[PDB]
Amino acid sequence: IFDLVVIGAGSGGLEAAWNAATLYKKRVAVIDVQMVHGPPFFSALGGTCVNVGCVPKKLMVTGAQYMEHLRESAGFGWEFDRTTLRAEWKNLIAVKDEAVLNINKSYDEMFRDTEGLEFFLGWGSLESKNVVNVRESADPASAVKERLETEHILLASGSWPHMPNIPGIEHCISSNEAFYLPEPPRRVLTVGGGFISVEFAGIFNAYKPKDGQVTLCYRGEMILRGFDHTLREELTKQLTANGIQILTKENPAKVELNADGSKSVTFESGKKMDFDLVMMAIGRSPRTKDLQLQNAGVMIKNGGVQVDEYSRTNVSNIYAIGDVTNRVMLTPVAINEAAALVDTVFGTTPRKTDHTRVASAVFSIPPIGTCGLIEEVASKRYEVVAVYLSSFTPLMHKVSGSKYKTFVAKIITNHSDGTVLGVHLLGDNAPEIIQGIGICLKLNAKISDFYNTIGVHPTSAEELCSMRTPSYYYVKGEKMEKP
Amino acid sequence: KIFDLVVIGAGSGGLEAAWNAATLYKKRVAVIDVQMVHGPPFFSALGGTCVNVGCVPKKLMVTGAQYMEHLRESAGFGWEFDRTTLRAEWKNLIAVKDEAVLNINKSYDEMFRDTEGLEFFLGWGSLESKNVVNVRESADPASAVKERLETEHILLASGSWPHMPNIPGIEHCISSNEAFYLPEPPRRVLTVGGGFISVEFAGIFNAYKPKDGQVTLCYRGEMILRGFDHTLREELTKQLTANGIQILTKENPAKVELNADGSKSVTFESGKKMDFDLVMMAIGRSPRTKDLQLQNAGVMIKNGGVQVDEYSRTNVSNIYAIGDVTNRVMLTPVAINEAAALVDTVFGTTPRKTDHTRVASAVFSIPPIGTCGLIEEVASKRYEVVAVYLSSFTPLMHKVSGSKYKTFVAKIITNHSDGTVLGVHLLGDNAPEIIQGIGICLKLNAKISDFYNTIGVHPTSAEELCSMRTPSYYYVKGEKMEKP
Ligand SMILES: Cc1cc2nc3c(=O)[nH]c(=O)nc-3n(C[C@H](O)[C@H](O)[C@H](O)COP(=O)(O)OP(=O)(O)OC[C@H]3O[C@@H](n4cnc5c(N)ncnc54)[C@H](O)[C@@H]3O)c2cc1C
Ligand SMILES: Cc1cc2nc3c(=O)[nH]c(=O)nc-3n(C[C@H](O)[C@H](O)[C@H](O)COP(=O)(O)OP(=O)(O)OC[C@H]3O[C@@H](n4cnc5c(N)ncnc54)[C@H](O)[C@@H]3O)c2cc1C
Ligand SMILES: *CCN(CCCl)CCC[C@H](C)/N=c1/c2ccc(Cl)cc2[nH]c2ccc(OC)cc12
Ligand SMILES: *CCN(CCCl)CCC[C@H](C)/N=c1/c2ccc(Cl)cc2[nH]c2ccc(OC)cc12
Ligand SMILES: *CCN(CC*)CCC[C@H](C)/N=c1\c2ccc(Cl)cc2[nH]c2ccc(OC)cc12
Ligand SMILES: *CCN(CC*)CCC[C@H](C)/N=c1\c2ccc(Cl)cc2[nH]c2ccc(OC)cc12
Repeated sequence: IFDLVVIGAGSGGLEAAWNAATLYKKRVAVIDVQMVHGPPFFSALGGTCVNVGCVPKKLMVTGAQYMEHLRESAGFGWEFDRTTLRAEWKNLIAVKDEAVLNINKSYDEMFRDTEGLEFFLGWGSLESKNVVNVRESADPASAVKERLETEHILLASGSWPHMPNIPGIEHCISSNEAFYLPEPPRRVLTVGGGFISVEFAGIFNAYKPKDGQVTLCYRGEMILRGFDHTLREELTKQLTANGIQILTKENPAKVELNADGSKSVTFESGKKMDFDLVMMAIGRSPRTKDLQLQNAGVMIKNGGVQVDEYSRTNVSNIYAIGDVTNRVMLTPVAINEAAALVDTVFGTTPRKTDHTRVASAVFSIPPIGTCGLIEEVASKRYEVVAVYLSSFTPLMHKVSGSKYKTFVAKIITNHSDGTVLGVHLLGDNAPEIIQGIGICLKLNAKISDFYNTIGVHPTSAEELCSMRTPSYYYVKGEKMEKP
Repeated sequence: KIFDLVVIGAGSGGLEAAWNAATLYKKRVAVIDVQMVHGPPFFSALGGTCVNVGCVPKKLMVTGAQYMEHLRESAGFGWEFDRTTLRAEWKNLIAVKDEAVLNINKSYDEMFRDTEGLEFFLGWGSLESKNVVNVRESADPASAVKERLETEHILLASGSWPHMPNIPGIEHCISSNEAFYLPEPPRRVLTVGGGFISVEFAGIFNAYKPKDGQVTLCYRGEMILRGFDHTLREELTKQLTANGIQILTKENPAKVELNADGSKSVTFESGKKMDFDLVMMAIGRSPRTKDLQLQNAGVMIKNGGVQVDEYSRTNVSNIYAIGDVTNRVMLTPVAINEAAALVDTVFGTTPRKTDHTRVASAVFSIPPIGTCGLIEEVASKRYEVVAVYLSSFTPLMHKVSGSKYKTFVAKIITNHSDGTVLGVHLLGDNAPEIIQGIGICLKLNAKISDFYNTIGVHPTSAEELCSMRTPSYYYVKGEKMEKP
């Protein structure tokens, strides 16, 4: 009774549905647990990107950024009664919710006006390799409310925050709750070295009350593992200078709820500290358990649904795309996988996604933009690697008072042929700059293609077109220099 | 010939050429300029237009003008303060602008000291013969020689200057030069010109204008920004308008009179009459050739500028010309490039020229514009089949910031026959930054599919560029077609 059934109406899911019903005229059934955003399930029609990810965080970071402009405006002749300055977390949340709602709504209207596309509210799971059930709850015992029969099934259940098993985790929240806080914490602790943690620390630091304080902790050596070491270093000094406290090598042992309502946190090191909020952002895991995978023999690899380059599971006719497959957890990748999938299944040509050289950003303050390999991986796959590095304080920061705001541009190449392996930036507008550069690496651009390009002046980006001599090299993993 | 090279002008092209000749080629270089530090009376100095009355100062100033937007839009995200206490101190802006510029002028001087084979000469430069350059105390060829320089090669890099039209009253008007030194922001100002200088300054004035100030922009043609994509010209016009700037198209000043209160009365050919406290003319720049005494060497002048060939050579051996003076592409980076190419061509093993095609550039208007390649109108005349891909949207933040008129426009033009990208034009915040990597793309002969097969960075405005798959319309032998 259905060609395709997607479990999850997220970015991948919707993309796969839409495409199937429009370019292939297939009867598509789509399942999600909520129509509009917010608790109790947080996610809804639209997925993480829409309800508790990309969209709302960008609105908030944009909000958090105003603290910089309002401070920096002074250096260019802008005055006002700074003592009357206050941030209304409630407004932020209020507008955030309207915006999200309008999108949940817009999505609903979509199913209406689209033929062959039907939406089904409830939890979905596999009965058999061709039977998908919509129940009223995550409990496989709860009441079936629909029994869908189909030839093809696509899994797109996304991921979910991972809460560690430490005593008192019940006193902490994940990123989900954070988008609904009724008031901004005075003292907040964000746990995690990753983007989510970093981004939120930026947000909380801006809308924090009078003697508020944001503390970020990580179990490792320095934040943002997996990113260029120069950015991790620079980002830490900048976040620090903005008044954010970063604890490295610290890992929460237990959280206890004091009488005033505060939370006492005890770190394995023995340190004790109080906080009004404890946000855990240590990881996201594919949401597989509730799918009853066993009822069809679909394999699971590292918590996620195993697939092959074509997004196919081990059971013909059962495909998986997105966060659920644990490859690259970025919205655009999901959307891209879905389209490739759909073509490969109901079209004339099989097509897969290129998970390499994907540009991405971190919306911290200041932000980061990146594409390709970090040196440390590069020197392991190539014998001769050249590193081009640039660091400078943009003019505007010279005059805005934010002298600590250094812009960092780093280019990494395979010295044998000039090919560009990775470009990493730190500084205002980075996310925006990295995009075309993403196209550059798909075109196998080489360093000379950059420096032979005429710069746009004056801009930060033009730095990328003026790096001609490497600062250092890696010869079979060893660091060398030119005498 | 006590000098290998003599550069007249210490701007972007000249400095780059000087530096490269003395450092990579160990040549004795002489460089001349009329002032060491910015400001009146000559405005330009060591550093050139980019440093003293161009790129640098205009970016600082536009940067300042943007705060008006952020200050207004902050309200949308929960930022409150006593808006009635809000004021702009033009004098502060000018104060920090001067310190920044001064520091660079100083950094430049120091460079001449620490660099061997590089010598700086203060004064007006001119040719005596094809191998003799004179430094005089004034622009007048009669003034006192203060130095006689013999050399084997001469580089002309005098740049351009504002062009004041010969209309009655021009003496009551000013140019972009004086604008950087205004002691007070005009209450009613009129900027004359449709170009970038006029548009960029309109936004500056509009942000630091007093209480019931008013900025008026007039252009004699149909719509601002001639030479740029029609969609951007239209959009930009609505957006400037919605911010309180008044734009008069099809108006052409006839005369300016100085009233007794000190205001300036402006009479347009059309007969209209309006009063202003400031009249800024920004109708163009001309290569500075007259004071060089080109005749003493036979160097040819084409359209107001020094004639040169692809290798930047004049008609007289050993006399080269790079930069604004040659009237090709008046951008800082183009000048810098021509100089390096020139220097390699003359004192190096290999001849090299600059590619004046596909050069990215921007207009620091509010919002700004970023562009690269051909505009449809020119495309449809060189190619039989042209596809125009067009996107328009109000970014998320502008939905919530209260600036709903700030639409983002992305436009991609291609040669439909093979998919090659001919031009990319953007309008919206951060466009200038977005266009750069895009400039690299067209140097690599990218094609529309290379864009859309790229995974986007989300969420950002730039990502739109990677998601335009179907053309909105085409140009078939200049006619506009569409798919039924
Ligand atoms: C705080 C945060 C910020 C982020 N910011 C960015 C960013 O700036 N840029 C970026 O590229 N990425 C960002 N991401 C990641 C990006 O959102 C994800 O990579 C992407 O949404 C994954 O999409 P998906 O379709 O695979 O999953 P989803 O959008 O996660 O969709 C999964 C859907 O499945 C539903 N579902 C679950 N199981 C069932 C079931 N059994 N029955 C019915 N429905 C079910 C869920 O309710 C959900 O709606 C962010 C993520 C987070 C958490
Ligand atoms: C208001 C404004 C804004 C601009 N903004 C930008 C921008 O944002 N981006 C961009 O790319 N471009 C911009 N430009 C243009 C850019 O500044 C020029 O294209 C570039 O400076 C030209 O460099 P040049 O070396 O050829 O000229 P210059 O820097 O103009 O050098 C000419 C020098 O020669 C000296 N000179 C003149 N004749 C003599 C003589 N006879 N003897 C001795 N010395 C002499 C002068 O004093 C001057 O310092 C802008 C221009 C203006 C006017
Ligand atoms: C997470 C934010 N979105 C990205 C740009 Cl819309 C959602 C992506 C999912 C998928 C691409 N959805 C859409 C939608 C969904 C719903 C409506 Cl009402 C309109 C949409 N328009 C889209 C336009 C272009 C897309 O390609 C990236 C995707 C769209
Ligand atoms: C107009 C703004 N500048 C561009 C980047 Cl510095 C001036 C460009 C002119 C020429 C390229 N000059 C320089 C200088 C000049 C003086 C000093 Cl003290 C340092 C410079 N450093 C440069 C570094 C890199 C350049 O390549 C674009 C140019 C430089
Ligand atoms: C009433 C009709 N609309 C709702 C208001 C339906 C929404 C249609 C838009 C066009 N949706 C999508 C897309 C449009 C255009 C392109 Cl090129 C791609 C595209 N992809 C998706 C993918 C998923 C999806 O689900 C919401 C919608 C669209
Ligand atoms: C005391 C030594 N310095 C002054 C403080 C001299 C300035 C040297 C810098 C490096 N100047 C220039 C350049 C540096 C590096 C590169 Cl790769 C290029 C380069 N080009 C130019 C061109 C012109 C110029 O004149 C000011 C300087 C530099």
